[PDB]
Formats: sequence, structure tokens, C-alpha cells
Amino acid sequence: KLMTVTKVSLPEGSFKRVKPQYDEIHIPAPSKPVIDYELKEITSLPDWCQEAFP
Amino acid sequence: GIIITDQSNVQYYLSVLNQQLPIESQFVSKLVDNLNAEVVAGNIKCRNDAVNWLAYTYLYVRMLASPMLYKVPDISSDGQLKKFRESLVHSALCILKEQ
Repeated sequence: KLMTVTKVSLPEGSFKRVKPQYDEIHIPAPSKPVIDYELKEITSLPDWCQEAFP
Repeated sequence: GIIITDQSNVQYYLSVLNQQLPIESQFVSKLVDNLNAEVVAGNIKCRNDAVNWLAYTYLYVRMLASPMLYKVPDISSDGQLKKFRESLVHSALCILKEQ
């Protein structure tokens, strides 16, 4: 059901529902990361170190 | 991620859910025993020493940050808790002595 401008909007948060029994709220997923990096590969390690993640 | 609860306190809970309330030291209680242990270990020979030791604790840091809530008198006189710490130590050592 409908939603109103309410406390702790953010305003990345974006859901509200209702019933005459209980006032039911949802929230979307937390944001996905901005990428300004290299996902660090395993081969970049020294020799012995690559058995960190066998 | 869901919670079932009363609608009144949800408002309070919402803030918490945003990870807002920080880590705040509970060393008030466990101060004493820890202090005793330190003493036993054989190095805290004076309240100055105790105060020095306390500085390395997170309680001290917390006090420095946001004092007033933690039973604190005043920042201008103490500066870096160099009376408050002493007071704490003194409190510890009377009770400890009694036991």
C-alpha cells in the first residue's frame, strides 16, 4: 500500500506498506560497491603464499 | 532481514539497524578486577602507575571522546583525565582494600 515522507528516509530507502492489523515496512538492499580498484588475484603473491587459498 | 516487534520502539530500532549506536566501554565494572590482577602481576606500585595503565585502555579513550555521560566532572581542570582517572583508581583501591 501507499508510502509517506517519514523519519530516516536517507533517501536511498524506498518502501512502506500497511494493514489495519500491523503497519508493515520493507527496505531495499544496501548499495553495491563503486569500483576504483583491482580485484587482487592470487598469482601476484610469492610462491609459498599461493597456498593461502588452495 | 526481518524483525517482529511492537510498533512504538521500532522507531528506536530503525536507527540501530542503520548501525548507528557505537561501541561504548563497559570498563566501569570490570575495572576493579583487572586492576587487582595488574597489581598482583607486580608493577602497579602507585596510583600514578594505575592512571598510566588506564590510559592504554579504551575506557579512557571513550571518556576523552564524550565524557559527560561517563560520570565525568569537567574537562578544563583535568584536561586529559589526570584527576578523573585518579578518582577511579582511588575508588577501586578502597573497595579492593576492604576486600
